[PDB]
Amino acid sequence: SSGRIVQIIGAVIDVEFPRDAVPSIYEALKVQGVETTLEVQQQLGDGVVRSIAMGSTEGLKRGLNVDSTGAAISVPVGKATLGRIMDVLGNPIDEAGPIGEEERWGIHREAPSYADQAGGNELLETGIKVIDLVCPFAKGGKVGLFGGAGVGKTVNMMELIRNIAIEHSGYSVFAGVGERTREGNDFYHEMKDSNVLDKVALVYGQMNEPPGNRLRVALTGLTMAEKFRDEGRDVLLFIDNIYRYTLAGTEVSALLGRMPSAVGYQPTLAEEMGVLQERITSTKKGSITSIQAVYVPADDLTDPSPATTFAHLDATVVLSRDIASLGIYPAVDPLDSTSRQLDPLVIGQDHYDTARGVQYVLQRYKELKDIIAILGMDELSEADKLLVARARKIQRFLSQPFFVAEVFTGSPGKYVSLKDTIAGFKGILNGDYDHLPEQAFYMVGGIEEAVEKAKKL
Amino acid sequence: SSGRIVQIIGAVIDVEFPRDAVPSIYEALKVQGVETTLEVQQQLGDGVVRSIAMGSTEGLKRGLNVDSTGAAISVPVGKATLGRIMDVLGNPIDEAGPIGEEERWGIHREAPSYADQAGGNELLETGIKVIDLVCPFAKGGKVGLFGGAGVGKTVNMMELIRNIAIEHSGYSVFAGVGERTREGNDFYHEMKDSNVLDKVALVYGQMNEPPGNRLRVALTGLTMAEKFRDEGRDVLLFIDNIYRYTLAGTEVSALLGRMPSAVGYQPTLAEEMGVLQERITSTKKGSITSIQAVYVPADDLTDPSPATTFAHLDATVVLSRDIASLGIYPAVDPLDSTSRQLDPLVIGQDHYDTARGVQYVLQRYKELKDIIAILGMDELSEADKLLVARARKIQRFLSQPFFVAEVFTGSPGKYVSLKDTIAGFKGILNGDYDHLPEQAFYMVGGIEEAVEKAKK
Amino acid sequence: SSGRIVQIIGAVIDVEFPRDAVPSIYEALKVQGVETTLEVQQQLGDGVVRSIAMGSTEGLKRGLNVDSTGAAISVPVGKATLGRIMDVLGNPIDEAGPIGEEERWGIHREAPSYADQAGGNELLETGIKVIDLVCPFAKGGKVGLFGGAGVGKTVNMMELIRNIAIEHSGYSVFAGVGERTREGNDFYHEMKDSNVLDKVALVYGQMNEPPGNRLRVALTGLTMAEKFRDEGRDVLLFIDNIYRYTLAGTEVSALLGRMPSAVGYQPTLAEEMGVLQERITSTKKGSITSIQAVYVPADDLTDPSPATTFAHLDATVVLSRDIASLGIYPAVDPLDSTSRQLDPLVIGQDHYDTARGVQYVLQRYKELKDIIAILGMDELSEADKLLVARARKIQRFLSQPFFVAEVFTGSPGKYVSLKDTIAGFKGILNGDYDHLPEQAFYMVGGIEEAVEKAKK
Amino acid sequence: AVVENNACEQAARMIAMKNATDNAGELISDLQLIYNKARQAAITQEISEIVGGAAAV
Amino acid sequence: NTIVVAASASESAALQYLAPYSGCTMGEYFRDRGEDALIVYDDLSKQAVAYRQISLLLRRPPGREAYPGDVFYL
Ligand SMILES: Nc1ncnc2c1ncn2[C@@H]1O[C@H](COP(=O)(O)OP(=O)(O)O)[C@@H](O)[C@H]1O
Ligand SMILES: Nc1ncnc2c1ncn2[C@@H]1O[C@H](COP(=O)(O)OP(=O)(O)O)[C@@H](O)[C@H]1O
Ligand SMILES: Nc1ncnc2c1ncn2[C@@H]1O[C@H](COP(=O)(O)OP(=O)(O)O)[C@@H](O)[C@H]1O
Ligand SMILES: [Mg+2]
Ligand SMILES: [Mg+2]
Repeated sequence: SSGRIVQIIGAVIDVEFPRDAVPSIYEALKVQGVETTLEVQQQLGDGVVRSIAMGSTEGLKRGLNVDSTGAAISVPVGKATLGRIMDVLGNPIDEAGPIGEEERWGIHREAPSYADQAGGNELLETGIKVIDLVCPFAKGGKVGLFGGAGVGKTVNMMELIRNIAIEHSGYSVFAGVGERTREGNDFYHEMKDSNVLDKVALVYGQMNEPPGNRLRVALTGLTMAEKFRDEGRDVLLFIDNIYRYTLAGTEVSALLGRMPSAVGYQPTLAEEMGVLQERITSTKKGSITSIQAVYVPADDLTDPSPATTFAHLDATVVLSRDIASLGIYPAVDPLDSTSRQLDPLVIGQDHYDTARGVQYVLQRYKELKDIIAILGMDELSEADKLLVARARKIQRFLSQPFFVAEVFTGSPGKYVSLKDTIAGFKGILNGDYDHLPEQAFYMVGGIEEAVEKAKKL
Repeated sequence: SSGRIVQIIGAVIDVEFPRDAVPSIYEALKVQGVETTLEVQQQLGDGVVRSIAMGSTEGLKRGLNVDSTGAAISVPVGKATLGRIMDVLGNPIDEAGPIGEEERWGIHREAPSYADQAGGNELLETGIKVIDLVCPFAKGGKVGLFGGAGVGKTVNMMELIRNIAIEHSGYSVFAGVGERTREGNDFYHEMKDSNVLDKVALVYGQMNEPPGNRLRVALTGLTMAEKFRDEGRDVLLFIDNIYRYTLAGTEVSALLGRMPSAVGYQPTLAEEMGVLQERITSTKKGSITSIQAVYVPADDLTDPSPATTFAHLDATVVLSRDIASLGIYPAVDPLDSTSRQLDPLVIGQDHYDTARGVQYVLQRYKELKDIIAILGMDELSEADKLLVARARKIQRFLSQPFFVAEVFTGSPGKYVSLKDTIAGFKGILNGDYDHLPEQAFYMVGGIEEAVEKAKK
Repeated sequence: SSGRIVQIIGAVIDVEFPRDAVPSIYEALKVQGVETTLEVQQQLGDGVVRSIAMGSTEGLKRGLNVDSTGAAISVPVGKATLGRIMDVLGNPIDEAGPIGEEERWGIHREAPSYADQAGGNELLETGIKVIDLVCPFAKGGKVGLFGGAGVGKTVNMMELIRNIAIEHSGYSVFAGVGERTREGNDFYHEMKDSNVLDKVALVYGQMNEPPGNRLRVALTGLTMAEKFRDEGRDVLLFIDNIYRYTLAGTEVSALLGRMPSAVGYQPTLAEEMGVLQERITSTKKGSITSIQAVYVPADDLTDPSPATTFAHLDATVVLSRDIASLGIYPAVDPLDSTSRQLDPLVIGQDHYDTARGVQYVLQRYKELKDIIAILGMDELSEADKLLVARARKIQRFLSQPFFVAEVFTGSPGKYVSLKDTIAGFKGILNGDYDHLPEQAFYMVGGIEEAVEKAKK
Repeated sequence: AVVENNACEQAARMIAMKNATDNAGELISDLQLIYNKARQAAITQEISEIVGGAAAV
Repeated sequence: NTIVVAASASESAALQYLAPYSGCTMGEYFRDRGEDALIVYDDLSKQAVAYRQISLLLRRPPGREAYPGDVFYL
């Protein structure tokens, strides 16, 4: 039997049902005559449910009849989703007609079991020098790209989509969660021009949409990636802002009758994070390689939302505001970014000693910077002068021109192999380039290009 | 008709009326026995209004009969307010009889419209060197004097009253909002002794009063200034602490049933500031020049009450506890004080270039404080050493002895013209006085008095 | 008449009573059939009291009958508490049978009145030379105790217990607020092996107990110390941490739903400190002197918990690792320990001149030790070398053998009177004992024992 | 005279670096008082936001 | 060439909250007919203060610096 709307306060709508026909938690509801869907969050007692709209609340009144669907929000799955743009409800928001799917899946699911887990250690080359040096990725692993506003998370994600997903033989799912409509249109025309769009399913919920869309659009994209993983395939999954799933959960939270926790957050922060993050993992049936960029509020890594995201990932890449402010891009902080595949039994001994030597020289120069800022360069010893010069060359050689950033630099992009990176950083560490100026290593690529640039200064 | 008191919590009283006789918002009410005036804020429903008393509430009980007056709080206006001291309700408090007014005005009215606004950039010379240099004033403009506790705000206003009184021939309104009763008695006896009392109207609601009086006394002083402006005159309005209007709106805010905003303030903070500050302007009928002292809580300029106050003003003078702890009065931070009259199409290129060069030298002196504190002046470069020397001479020459500060020191006060200030700071910036010691630049009027003080 | 449990939320239990038999504030209640005690905090109305359980609430239901005792929590007092371990309810937690007391007292009472204050500034002799010279204790006074672990805190406490029991015919009460169970068993066996267990009554409120137990355990130990004071004696009261008493007040105030104050603390912080500290005084019958160890949160002395605690303290004793690494026991820093009794109106001119002379010679030795460290012994003059020799003699004469440390030193312990301490340190400061070697001044009693040590 | 002036230069450098260490410690003590004030104000502001959020629900 | 839309300091906080959307609609007339427009919002912080006042007086529950939870959506 149908209910009626009794209260509309913001995005939160209360519906009264008869007592024998109360809808379950996470049941989808259809408002009669207006094209809006409600998702049940709470059962308040006396027949009343509290829900969040999956559309705008401008055409809603009290007294409107609401029907129950008897199930959760179901989205299309299969290879009919490839080449299409869908919203949170699975409706097409391109103009290419209807999706001819053969199966629909609900967006709410259990995590896989402990016995279902399977973890490999196969190396995944990226072609970015600092990422191949200090944070090596894993096939079927999980990658975070932490960083504040404007430090390069989207440009780094586009470079990883260019250097991984174009030559990938399997399928991909991109999930735009609470981000810019301009970037979503830009990416759709970039995959359409490169003839890559037929392997990639796009799911979009932008930042101007109601908080219910931004709250479930990552579950919609993960449901299509779960169908591709449980078919036995190797799946890629890219989420440009997993933080927007959290922040929309902020926006409804005290209107749902929750007292606030510390730094204004919801009290269910870690549990809502763990329910989404524990389904992304690779199983014994198939593999999911996931790349998620995580927004860091006001560059504070001790803010509770990135600090809860840090434990869920295998490879963490942290972007610094300070390094991007020195004009150095990709702007990865090489002392704050670690990986589980930084092991001598995984990458070899030589790669591990090159990466720890780079980190030791940079951590030493971090302690010598204010000393040169107060007294000057001449007041140190000789090994300090040699280490500060080798460290400034290490900090310029960590930079790289990108193919997706040629609209920002003006210079063409470079692909650098792992062995070129290890040989170049070993050649700077061994003092085989102590005669070159520090400006020769800035925005070049391989170590041979630094030698060619030093003759033009 | 008559209502009955149903609730008394502090300064806030709920009165139940019959349902066809509920009084409007901002209507004055009178308790039948004690003659306490109440002013209606809210209509809660059920016949009950929530009001704020204009006086003490000790001795009041539930069940007292309350009459409505049918109008707002109305104060006397016109020629009869001059020479006289009144409180918030317009009653005289100077023991000099009744006010013989011919009309009364309500204290709540709207701002004048956008089409009635008047533009003007005609300069007002103050005689104070730092004020005429880095944040110059205009006639018909608005002045804030920001500062923390005991840094000078009142001394500067008394000097600005004394020097702005030289070339002004119209009337003045002085409103004491939440300050010292002894300061009101001193200013009244000073104006009565020097025979300028018959041009100035005085309204006082001081720190000893209940918060309804402190909440509404600046509206009364502004209503008297609005009557003088709408007669086509040029009037001066002085308000000692406008922060004390705002803090009175803190003290009744939770008693009016409001949820608190950040750091415990009222949620209607910017609207109460805007409804007060948008009536102070000059119109096309007449002009108001206003000087307001603005308190900064715990010396924090990012506290929300001064930070909302900053955009309502034409000229902003920020005082500093560190500059006064160096012994420099009138203690103005020259890098934090701005005005919209510091513009080359208003004051000319020479005065603007001297002010920008003074601010450049003081900013580069401010950037060297930690390296001068750790390693000393000796490890600077030579142009840096010359700029620190000229910066300390600029910092000493920005101080000035005041006529109202003659009781504190015994040194006589100085009036400096604008031309001598531009010529003296230009002569310091060009290098004409690099042979003078820096303590000869301290507490003099002109640069010529620094020349005579150097030969001593 | 009895009541019924209507609500169990955590340790907070609401019990409904009939309307003519509502029990008082701080009354002890007993749950029928269970070993659970409740303490009434608030009266909510309609017969319902809100209370804090003095144990675990696992297994309690609504509907259980609750009896009222008619009084507050009553503990055994007198000579039978000596040598025994007790909890907050006065029940024994050693396995040694019942306490055979003759009297039980309730733990809530007022401070002694204005006419009951003893007057004067009479000193409590401890017998320890560095304490009776540098930071002297008052009868009725309060001692903050600072330092970490492993520098001799427990040995100083047992020596104060032995000295107040044998030489002054008084008793001691230990109250462990937030006692770790491992360290309480260790402290009990250390006091059995040093023969000082029968001189002190032990009350523990352990860490795994709910915070009302840790709030009221100092009041229990202070009640036993008050009975010992009312037999005409001079009592020591040891509080293991005063910050855990403050934090137990924070936790109990957070469980009752009070609105918190600045930096997270309870809004009754100064009042709950003052109810405990104003009962520790000197009266006309006897005195209680307290030694309380203080933790400082985040090394911040301007935090509200040490700022409320330091307003009640009369002396501080600072324990140092660098004095204990030199072999000098007890490891009291003579420069960092302070006292309000170190004042020539309080202790006379002679004691003050000797203590300030010792403190000047040790401060001058502290800076000359860095001079010898930077440039060597050849930089110093003949007067600097003479002060270094006298200062090492002063620094070794501050050490003293203890009666409870005879396993450690291998010597008999010594009790030194205050007269012998002032005469000995005056004899070193006047140069009367420059012919002795410095190693004669180590681990003796008076100056005559150093004189007979320098013949061997 | 040149060698004795070099020894006087090193003694003046000793006095100047001891003075620089002491003035650095003075600035550290002032900044530590400012840090403890900011830590107490941050805890008080966060508790006022939690209490005002909990009273409205 | 310029439309000026004003919601000054003594006006109601509802008009101060609705002024950027009204000026945006006036700018979007030119966008919807194939022409180009430029808009300045000279204080969005003061619009957030006005919406914070409307949200606190409607007794909606607050968050960080007593701002409502939907203010990013604003
Ligand atoms: N690799 C890069 N090379 C050049 N400019 C870059 C690079 N990465 C970022 N930038 C600059 O910084 C801006 C912000 O990068 P973006 O990826 O949008 O940040 P985020 O997603 O972290 O907010 C870019 O639009 C560009 O102007
Ligand atoms: N120009 C000045 N010359 C000398 N002393 C001054 C001057 N201005 C302020 N002071 C000193 O500072 C005190 C406080 O000044 P006041 O104007 O009352 O401060 P505020 O209004 O900021 O509370 C004065 O009483 C005086 O001691
Ligand atoms: N008076 C003393 N004489 C000699 N040694 C002592 C004396 N007091 C303490 N010590 C040494 O210091 C150590 C720590 O003492 P203790 O009081 O047990 O500190 P804590 O109780 O904090 O562990 C002891 O083991 C002992 O060896
Ligand atoms: Mg981005
Ligand atoms: Mg003043």
